Amino acid sequence: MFENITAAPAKINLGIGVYKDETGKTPVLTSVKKAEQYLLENETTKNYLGIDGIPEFGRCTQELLFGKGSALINDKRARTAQTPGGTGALRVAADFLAKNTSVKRVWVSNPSWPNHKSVFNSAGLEVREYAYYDAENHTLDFDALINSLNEAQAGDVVLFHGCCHNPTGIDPTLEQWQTLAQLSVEKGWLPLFDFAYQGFARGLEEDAEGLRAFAAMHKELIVASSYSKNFGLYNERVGACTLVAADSETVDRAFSQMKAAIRANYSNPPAHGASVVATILSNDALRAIWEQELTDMRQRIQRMRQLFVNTLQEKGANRDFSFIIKQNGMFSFSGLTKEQVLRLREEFGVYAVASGRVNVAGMTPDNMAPLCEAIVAVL
Amino acid sequence: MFENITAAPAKINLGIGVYKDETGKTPVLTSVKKAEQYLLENETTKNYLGIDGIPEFGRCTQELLFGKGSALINDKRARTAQTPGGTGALRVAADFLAKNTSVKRVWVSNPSWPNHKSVFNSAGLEVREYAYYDAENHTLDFDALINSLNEAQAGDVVLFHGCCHNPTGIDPTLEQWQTLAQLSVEKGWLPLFDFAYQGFARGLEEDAEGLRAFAAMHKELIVASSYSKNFGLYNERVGACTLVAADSETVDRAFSQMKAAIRANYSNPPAHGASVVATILSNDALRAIWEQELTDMRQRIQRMRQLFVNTLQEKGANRDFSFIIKQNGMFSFSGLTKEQVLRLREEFGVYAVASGRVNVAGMTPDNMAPLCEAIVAVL
Ligand SMILES: Cc1ncc(COP(=O)(O)O)c(CNc2csc(C(=O)O)c2)c1O
Ligand SMILES: Cc1ncc(COP(=O)(O)O)c(CNc2csc(C(=O)O)c2)c1O
Repeated sequence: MFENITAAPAKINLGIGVYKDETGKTPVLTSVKKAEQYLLENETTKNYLGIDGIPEFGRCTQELLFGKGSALINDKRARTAQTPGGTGALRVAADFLAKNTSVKRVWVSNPSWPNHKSVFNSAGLEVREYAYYDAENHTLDFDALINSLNEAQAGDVVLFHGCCHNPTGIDPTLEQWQTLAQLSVEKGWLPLFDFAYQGFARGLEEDAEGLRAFAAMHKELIVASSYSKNFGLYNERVGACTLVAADSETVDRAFSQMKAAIRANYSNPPAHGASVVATILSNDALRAIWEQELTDMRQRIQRMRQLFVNTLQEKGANRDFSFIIKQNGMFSFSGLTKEQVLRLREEFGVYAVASGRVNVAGMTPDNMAPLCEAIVAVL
Repeated sequence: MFENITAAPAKINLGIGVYKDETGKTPVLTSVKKAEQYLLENETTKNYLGIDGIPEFGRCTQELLFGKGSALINDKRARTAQTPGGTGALRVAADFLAKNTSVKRVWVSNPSWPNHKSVFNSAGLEVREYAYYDAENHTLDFDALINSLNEAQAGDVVLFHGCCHNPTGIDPTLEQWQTLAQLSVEKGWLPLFDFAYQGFARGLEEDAEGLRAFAAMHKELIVASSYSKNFGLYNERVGACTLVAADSETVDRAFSQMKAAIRANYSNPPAHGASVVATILSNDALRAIWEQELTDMRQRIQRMRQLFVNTLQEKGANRDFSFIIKQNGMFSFSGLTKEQVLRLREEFGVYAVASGRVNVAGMTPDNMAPLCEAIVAVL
């Protein structure tokens, strides 16, 4: 059966995918440790969660996404399933859409996270790309984006990164999100928000502005969110798939099929990480400690963005890198070519992805001068 | 998009799906609590696991399945991916097979766990049923099983419950497993073992006899195993998908595509529960405490089987229920009809599934007399 299977395709780490602190560690957040000790002391069973996971986790997720007092929440228009990470939320969404709707195609930005194509194709959905990145101004090529998406038909899904676009760190402005929201309603797209970095651009509420501008205009949308980065809970697989429909009767009926797609995949979701999140978000004291830890991560990344720009200038780059200051989250394109990236790895032991994307959170005050010296050497 | 979606289809609890102790609780195992405290004290990161999860978890899983010193292990013929439960292992297997092989059909016993059909159909695989249960002798209808499976073509998958068949509690004898192993090689079936109850029939090693008789005869097989019940880790989603091929080069190449199927589903697996299992299995002291807790569960179930038979006789059933003593694991068919089960629920508040399957682990010395009185009333 297996004998002819084809194999699947495939000093400083800026090619890393997680946050690192100033010491180069990815420690467990203190709010998380305190929550884990509470769970150790208080859990009395590991009995299965429901298919959609812990109710409090869903409520706290919808409040983070839509805002407390949102009409979507008051009108009971949203249902949330706790999932194994943001990736599990995207796959549950894809399997739900493939089996229960006429969707055939999902539009993803060029560039995006490479796993988007794999997830949607796994569910039998085609992936099409829309333009996104203006590499001369290192900005959002909004006109190209809109022009690309005019090829999208009514009933196609359009995927939007909610904030901290991966890999570019370039997000729509609020006004651009409002223009996209209007266009999406006019063209009949189903928005799918991928929200893996809430809190890493400007703040929890600010980072949800774009999603909330869409939610104000749409009857229907799906959000695949992740707590991997903003709780430092990567390996516990903590995410959510939130389905929104015009009204409670419709969302409840549609969500029953989302639960069927979960049941046929992994049955019900892993409790530990989500219970940590629910414990933190629903407790005033733990939530305050966590919100500050997230602010500390967001601010450290901003300090590294500024220190990277300043240091490249001090090391004689003689090139404008100011675009780095304005970009959001852990990732940016450095503007280096694939061969410069290869040179950086081979000659200097500095590791980035071939696109030139770097994880700014991999930078520290200690490793900045050698990193920048290496980059200047390959310009 | 969603407005026309069709909804998905759907005193004493013997309809429960988990183990209960003599007090009717499903507590966290003590070995698990001790392991969780060790993890709280010692984890310094939640950084992502590899796609296939924790290496020690895979090694300890292969030793439980195949035996320490197995040729399959020595020859590096098996690769294990940690998965979100037994269900996640079955879905990873199904998606791997659908995308990478000629498999179109999986043969499942009639009866089985109802979620088997959902999982395989989700991956685009057809499910066919083979005969299994002789309801007059309350035994394995071996001749019917073999006759059914003669319709299976070379290259079809045949699913076997490794022990504690769900729902019947009726397992092949060793000699029957050896006959099936031989037949499977002759007919070109790919065996898929579903092993959710190792340790609940006779013992860890005894319960793997059938799988090991298959492994001795086959170049290729897949095992989807679960630690939900034997570690009481239901909601932490702890299972494994083990791929076996003729040799290391082949299994490694095939496993690369199994990892691709995981990456497109949930990316990488949840650490907490699997790390508990690896911590317990790789430590002599914790493993001894856990093995005794499992023996205690297995023995309590056997005591309930005996007490149920004896009590039905004392309460005047006047019918042979001795078959219950010989069946394995938490489940048995009581032999009650769907209407007797409905009567039991409505008139007596005793809850079983419509097939008449009961969870013997839901029985306690305290609830046995009323339960048996209720059953006698509906005969
Ligand atoms: C846009 C987007 N979508 C989905 C995901 C998946 O998140 P988790 O499944 O890890 O929660 C992520 C985060 N997953 C991820 C891990 S490393 C990485 C990278 O781009 O390096 C990405 C993301 O950035
Ligand atoms: C034969 C078989 N295959 C797969 C599974 C899935 O196990 P987990 O996904 O819960 O680990 C199980 C256990 N899942 C399960 C939970 S309740 C239940 C039942 O039949 O009541 C079954 C099983 O018995």
